Amino acid sequence: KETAAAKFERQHMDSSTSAASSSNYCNQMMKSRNLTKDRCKPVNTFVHESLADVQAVCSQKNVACKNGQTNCYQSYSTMSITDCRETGSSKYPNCAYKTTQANKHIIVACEGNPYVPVHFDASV
Ligand SMILES: O=c1ccn([C@@H]2O[C@H](COP(=O)(O)OP(=O)(O)OP(=O)(O)OP(=O)(O)OP(=O)(O)O)[C@@H](O)[C@H]2O)c(=O)[nH]1
Ligand SMILES: O=c1ccn([C@@H]2O[C@H](COP(=O)(O)OP(=O)(O)OP(=O)(O)OP(=O)(O)OP(=O)(O)O)[C@@H](O)[C@H]2O)c(=O)[nH]1
Repeated sequence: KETAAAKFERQHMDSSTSAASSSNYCNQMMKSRNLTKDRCKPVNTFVHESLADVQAVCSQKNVACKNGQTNCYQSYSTMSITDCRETGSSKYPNCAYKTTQANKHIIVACEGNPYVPVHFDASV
């Protein structure tokens, strides 16, 4: 299986790099994190901060989730992130992405005891 918290780490955590510097980043990362296995996941964000810093967002600014649930949290500080967006050239299983780097506040949904990120909602 996979816990929701572990799935969030696989899909959205990349503390190893400070920022997307390779235009290849998303093509490589979407594949290696298994987000192109059964389909090209259309949009996905990787966060370039420590796991502790991202987990800490679960105690920061409570905001509504896009789906209407109330368990979303916005980071007080901007964080370094990389948005990966599927191109038009992209046809599964050769999924192609544009790599966009930005510094933005992240919004995650949190659940559980301990209370940890389980879903990436948005960046603002
Ligand atoms: O920044 C993001 C957003 C999403 N995700 C991931 O993608 C999965 C679906 O998330 P969505 O259900 O939200 O698919 P979207 O395309 O984001 O939303 P729509 O376009 O339908 O409506 P909008 O035009 O309002 O969206 P926008 O213009 O960006 O505000 C989600 O589970 C995350 O893993 C992410 O990692 N980083
Ligand atoms: O606003 C929200 C949204 C969700 N949740 C909860 O957060 C948990 C994981 O949410 P998801 O289970 O839906 O996982 P997501 O990160 O959301 O994005 P996707 O599943 O689309 O990516 P894939 O389906 O492609 O996964 P894969 O192909 O295996 O790599 C779940 O318990 C929700 O109830 C939440 O509390 N507030």
